[PDB]
Amino acid sequence: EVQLVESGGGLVQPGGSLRLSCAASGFTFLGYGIHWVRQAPGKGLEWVGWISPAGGSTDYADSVKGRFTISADTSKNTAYLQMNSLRAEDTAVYYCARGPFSPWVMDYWGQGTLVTVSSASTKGPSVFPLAPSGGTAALGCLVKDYFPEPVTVSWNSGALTSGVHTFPAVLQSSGLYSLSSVVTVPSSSLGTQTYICNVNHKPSNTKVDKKVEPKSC
Amino acid sequence: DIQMTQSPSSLSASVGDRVTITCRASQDVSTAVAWYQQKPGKAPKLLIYSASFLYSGVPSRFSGSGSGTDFTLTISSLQPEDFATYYCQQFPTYLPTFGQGTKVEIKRTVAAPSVFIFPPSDEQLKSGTASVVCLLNNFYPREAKVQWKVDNALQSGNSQESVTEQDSKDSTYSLSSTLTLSKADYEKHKVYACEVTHQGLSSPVTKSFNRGEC
Amino acid sequence: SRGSFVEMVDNLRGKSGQGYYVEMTVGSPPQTLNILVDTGSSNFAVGAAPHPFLHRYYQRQLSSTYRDLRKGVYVPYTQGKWEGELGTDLVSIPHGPNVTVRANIAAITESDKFFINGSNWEGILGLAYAEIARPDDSLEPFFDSLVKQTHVPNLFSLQLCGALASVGGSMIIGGIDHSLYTGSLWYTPIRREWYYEVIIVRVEINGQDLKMDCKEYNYDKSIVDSGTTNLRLPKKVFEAAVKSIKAASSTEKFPDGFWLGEQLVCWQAGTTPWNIFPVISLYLMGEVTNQSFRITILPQQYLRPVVATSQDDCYKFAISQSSTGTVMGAVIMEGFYVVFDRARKRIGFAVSACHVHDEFRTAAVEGPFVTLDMEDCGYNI
Repeated sequence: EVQLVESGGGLVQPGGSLRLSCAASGFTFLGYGIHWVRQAPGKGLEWVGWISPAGGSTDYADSVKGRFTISADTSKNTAYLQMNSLRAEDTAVYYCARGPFSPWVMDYWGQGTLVTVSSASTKGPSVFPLAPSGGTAALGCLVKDYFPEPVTVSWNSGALTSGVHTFPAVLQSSGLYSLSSVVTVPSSSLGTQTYICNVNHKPSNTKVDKKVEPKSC
Repeated sequence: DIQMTQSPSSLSASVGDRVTITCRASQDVSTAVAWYQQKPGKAPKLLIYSASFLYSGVPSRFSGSGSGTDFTLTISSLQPEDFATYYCQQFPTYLPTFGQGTKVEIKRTVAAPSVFIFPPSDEQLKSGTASVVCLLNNFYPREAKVQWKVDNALQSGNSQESVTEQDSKDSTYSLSSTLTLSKADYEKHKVYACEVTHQGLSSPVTKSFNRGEC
Repeated sequence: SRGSFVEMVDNLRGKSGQGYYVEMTVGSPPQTLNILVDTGSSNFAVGAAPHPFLHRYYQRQLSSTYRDLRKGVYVPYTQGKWEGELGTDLVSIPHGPNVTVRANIAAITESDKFFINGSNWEGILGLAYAEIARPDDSLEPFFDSLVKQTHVPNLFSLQLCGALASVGGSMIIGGIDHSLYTGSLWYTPIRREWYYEVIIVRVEINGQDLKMDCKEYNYDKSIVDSGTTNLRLPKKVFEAAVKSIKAASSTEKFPDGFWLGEQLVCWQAGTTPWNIFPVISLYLMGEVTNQSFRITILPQQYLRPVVATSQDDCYKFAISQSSTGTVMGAVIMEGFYVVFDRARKRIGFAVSACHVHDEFRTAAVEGPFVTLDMEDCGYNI
């Protein structure tokens, strides 16, 4: 199965250094190249760089030229992205995408890794249960006061995807983010089926599995 | 450094319509062009490469064409799952630059919200704070007014809203509102209402709960 | 020698870059073995003992009709050497002529990069002429034993089809199957009967002439070798071809190892961009004076499939460097229906029933073109 997995994303100080990785799996690493592309929140895409792990053959953009240094480990099927002198303008989701030597297109993109350059600090989220008559009941989880983005939420270890509505993270006046994740389920399944929030806040290394249940009232 | 001006920046069409998105290069880029699709929050997927050649697995209703500077992406029969932002790309000289994007939204018939309301959890209450949450589920259009009421009182400046992107399956919006009070403030009030006003309802729907009851 | 041989149609199997093999029964009782079709040699040899890379082998002591010549043979290669012990034994081709022949057979007792890990063939069938048969000409090649002892017309044609990925084809022994090709067969004279040697008079990329001397293509010779996968070119010619190809393919990002045939290049299955590759044409000396015909192959030919993961299509440059002249390998023969008219000392080519093509270009055998170089494009004698 073709899949890329970025890493290293998190809070970075202005003028700081960060190193992102790109785990390749399920496809013939050698034979393709690896592009690095980024995207600010609400903005478009901007090609960052490229590399040919057989053998670089590295290419950059003027923006990152001299600061970003692309690396590749063919032994580990992994492409790296060394980033230095990080400014605020660098804040964006960093995708790594498989790239056929020609045409120079990216056919499979990873879900990316969010990087945030800020003077602020990192704070983990506070996961609260959103619990409550008809055939369907709504269960959820309030992920409160975390920073920085993003937050990953799945239910029942991913086994449950019907009815799930993870909302875009709202920025609070306190400088911290907060989002909701809800899921409608058969009211009968209450007390016969367990439901858990699979909260994950990588920048904070904070992972939480919060079970949601109707109050004892 | 070649430039890619897409047009328009956004659009809204009905299921079945013929939607066309145009892309203009600031220079003759031959046929070295691509088109991507990107759902909000998810990664971009390749749709068309080399101007008119569909990528493996890309539906037949997606069509590309063009040469030089005028390239166009066409979706003959628009579908709900086609909601996304589309980008064109150039790479003839191996210095890729994308377009500014084009969000394609879906039009459908009126759908009213399913309104839930959640009390503060004992866990948050443990920390001397109380977050009341209202949930509007699967509605269209996106326009919805959510007002908070504490014993018939008009709240303001103490609540936030979050709306989901258009559903890929039925093209409806879900909304989440949050009222944040202290543990003390939340303890001297009894009724917490969440009046909801939507084009889908013939009249404002109010979902409330009497604190310390049940 | 000219009709319909439905019992030989589709009697060839193989894997991309591993050659085509045919099923032959050897010995008494008949040991069934898969033997690679090699027109680039003249010796008939088979593995004689268990190998890690082979499913079966030729058990001499299992054959009551086998006879040892108590003499050995040894064959240096390019590439893949082998050596063994000579002898004779009854040979037959199940999916071919209903005839039996007592031919020479070399039991292979040792080899290097000769056999191929899981290629489903254990032997080799040298169809070339005795002059290049080891140890020397005295050893009668299988096909020579065939025509000398049976009423099989001195002729055999091949239809390699392609498309490790499995492939199929046809080997017509004695005749010309007229459902395996369309149009006509353009014959080029067999310059000499040792290898199936011919004369390439002109080379082109996307129509553009390579602008090299005539006898640069045939130095020290040009052969038609089914036993070789790649299209081998002499140093100079290879150096120029790859240059011209680069210039007309928009391929500036490919690794250099690719052009050396060491590093692969992959796209998502069915997403391979053939149109970004040029077509290669090779003009061969015609039968009548001053005339020549050309064969046109596509990237689908000189880019052969190659761990290799289900969802991906990967290829290696099927054009490599040579030091012993030009070698028109399996990649050149696939899109076509090559005929080895041994009787009339000529090799015909034609668009086969399994011709390779797409919704834009296609393999073609076109003539007649004019060439005032002709027979003076050769280099040695």
